[PDB]
Amino acid sequence: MVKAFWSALQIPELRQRVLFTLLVLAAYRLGAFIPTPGVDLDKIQEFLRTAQGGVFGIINLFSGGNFERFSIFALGIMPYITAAIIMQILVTVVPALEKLSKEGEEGRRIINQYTRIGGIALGAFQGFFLATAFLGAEGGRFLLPGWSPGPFFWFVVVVTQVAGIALLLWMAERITEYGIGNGTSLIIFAGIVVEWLPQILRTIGLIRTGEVNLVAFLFFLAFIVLAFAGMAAVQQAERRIPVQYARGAAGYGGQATYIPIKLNAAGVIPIIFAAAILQIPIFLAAPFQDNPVLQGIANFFNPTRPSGLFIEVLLVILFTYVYTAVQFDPKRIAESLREYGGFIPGIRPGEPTVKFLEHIVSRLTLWGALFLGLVTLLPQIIQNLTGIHSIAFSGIGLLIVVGVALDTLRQVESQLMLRSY
Amino acid sequence: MFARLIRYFQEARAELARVTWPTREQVVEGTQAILLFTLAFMVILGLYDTVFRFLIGLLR
Amino acid sequence: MDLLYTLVILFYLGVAGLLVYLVLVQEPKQGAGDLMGGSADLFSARGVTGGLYRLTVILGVVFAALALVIGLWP
Repeated sequence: MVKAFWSALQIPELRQRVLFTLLVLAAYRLGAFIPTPGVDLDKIQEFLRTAQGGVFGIINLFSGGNFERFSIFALGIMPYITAAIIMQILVTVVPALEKLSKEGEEGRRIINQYTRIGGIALGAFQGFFLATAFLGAEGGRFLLPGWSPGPFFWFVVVVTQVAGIALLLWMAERITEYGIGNGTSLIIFAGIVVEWLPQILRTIGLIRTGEVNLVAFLFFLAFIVLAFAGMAAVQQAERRIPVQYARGAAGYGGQATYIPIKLNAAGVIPIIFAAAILQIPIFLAAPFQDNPVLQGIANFFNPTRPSGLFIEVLLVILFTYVYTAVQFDPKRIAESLREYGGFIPGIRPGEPTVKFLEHIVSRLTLWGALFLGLVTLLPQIIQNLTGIHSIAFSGIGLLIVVGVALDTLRQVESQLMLRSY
Repeated sequence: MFARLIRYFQEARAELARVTWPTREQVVEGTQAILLFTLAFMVILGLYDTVFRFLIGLLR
Repeated sequence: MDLLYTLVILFYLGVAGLLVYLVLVQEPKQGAGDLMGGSADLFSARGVTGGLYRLTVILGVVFAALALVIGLWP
């Protein structure tokens, strides 16, 4: 929530977690320099300059800058995120897995296993697909001299990317295990915030050459600060429903006399889901570079262009609202109230309580979702007005940064509170 | 705004008026916390990819 | 040059596949590791977990250096 930064670094117990996290991130960023055998990187970096390669930006941002360097983790954890989304879909469709999920955690572990396997298999599939379409349909426009666009190159790429996404997934799990915050979350966060410093540096370097107006950059940075303060102030906002109970032997309370309900859960999962969703058509249309129509429908979902930004905003709002609504279960709070003798002044403990809870939550979460949609919309507009242009400073990027930071800090502080009392 | 069901947006405003917003100190501390976190990881990762690039640069 | 290259490639495939097998066998306790962040009050290390850890790290580094080898073959 707030602070808990110095005390977390003083305590050796959390210091080990932090240093371990930094170590794994170091190994990640080091492994980000090991290129896929048989791939010309300079021509890719040169391809990402044109309008035909600009659409890759949204995909490049969530790769951790691995795409342009085509590392072993070329696609990042995004195949695993896509695998998780598809896993949600398949879970919804066929109840053969939901029965196992209803058989306890013993089925949940199965769901997890199949999710990960789906991730690795997606690594293989997407690797082979990119290698077949994007890398050698031109062909050989991105291939190193001495490398043929045959079965051998495809084999090498597949073998590389499979073990790549495998090792990366394992790393994420180890971060989730022996480190602060969520693994995949901190990894995506890292992959985004890595590019931040060179952007600022090159911008400052562009200021003195009379290329970029200093006022534009200053106003831009100020807008970043305002975004920070804004999301920080919204995430901590809450509605407090007073509950009085219970004079007699039923109580007495004795406990918290109010139920807090917030606009944000908060969760970094929604906008990541929406990110992958927005990336799928772009990732499926971009490899077929020579085809104009597919390039058109790919530019239709570009987060920079009005259309793609619109779709992105809708996705952010929708996913935020849905996730926030799902995470908060009225049933458990209500039965807790009934069992503890909790009585909210005005109604009777039971179904009408959850009905009223839904009645407030539904009217409440809307403004939060719309707010996150606003944070999704505004930065691209500012960039379109100001001189600065960077997808690393886009709406969804700021959403991810703020989200992950807040999540990690909140969790750590929560653990401190738990060890306290 | 359209027929025939009435705008429940008023409720969405009403239940927004009964919302307790965080204090000044909470906003300041939150902002400074996010800033500290982000700045820290940005500097550390920056140094990371920098020295990694400069180390790989020796392999030619 | 024909035998050598293909041998190194065989090692690439082998190390890759073995790494995949390892990370597939290794499931994070308190699953899944995508939803939550995990407890930070107390944690225990297992011999299977630790051993497969020490192994998969080595296989990881090996896969990296080997990727460099394949990536820099004249």
